Amino acid sequence: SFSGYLKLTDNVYIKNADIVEEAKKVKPTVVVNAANVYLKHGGGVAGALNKATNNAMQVESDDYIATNGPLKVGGSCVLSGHNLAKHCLHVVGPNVNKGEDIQLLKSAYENFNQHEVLLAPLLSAGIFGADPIHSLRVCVDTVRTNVYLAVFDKNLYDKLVSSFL
Ligand SMILES: Cc1c(NS(C)(=O)=O)c(=O)n(-c2ccccc2)n1C
Repeated sequence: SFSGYLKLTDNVYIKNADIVEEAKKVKPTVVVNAANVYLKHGGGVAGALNKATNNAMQVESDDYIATNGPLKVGGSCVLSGHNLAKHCLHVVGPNVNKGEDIQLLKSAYENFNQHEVLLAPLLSAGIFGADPIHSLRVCVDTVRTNVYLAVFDKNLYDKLVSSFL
């Protein structure tokens, strides 16, 4: 199972870890991807998860978009986890660098409540431009299921833990 996580609340845990390396090690039922509406996994967590699947995640995602059209900002879809997890929950948090409504971050985290346990990144953090401290706050106040957060940056991990209310 998950190891080396710091407990933040009854259901939220956090670790300074590369989510691809965590997924390969644990092979969770659900790994969350920090997706965009087009499921174009170019950079950040999405690019790293896709590269770990040898681009199979992108091929599957392009078929999904060809059939269904784009996701909504705040929305999600369940696809295969390939070699990383049983499933990948592609969740679209607002990209504040694209002027998307940060209030949609709570809607994005609500998708996690449809799964008993997830390995996840902080939504809208990193290249999505939101304040990661705010993202962790929204996570703990929204998600009721068991979420294991993998925060790649050590310095951000320390700041998140030391400032956690
Ligand atoms: C690598 C990285 C982030 N991704 S993460 C959540 O995997 O550590 C993240 O959110 N960043 C950041 C740090 C300070 C303030 C705002 C954002 N950094 C630099």
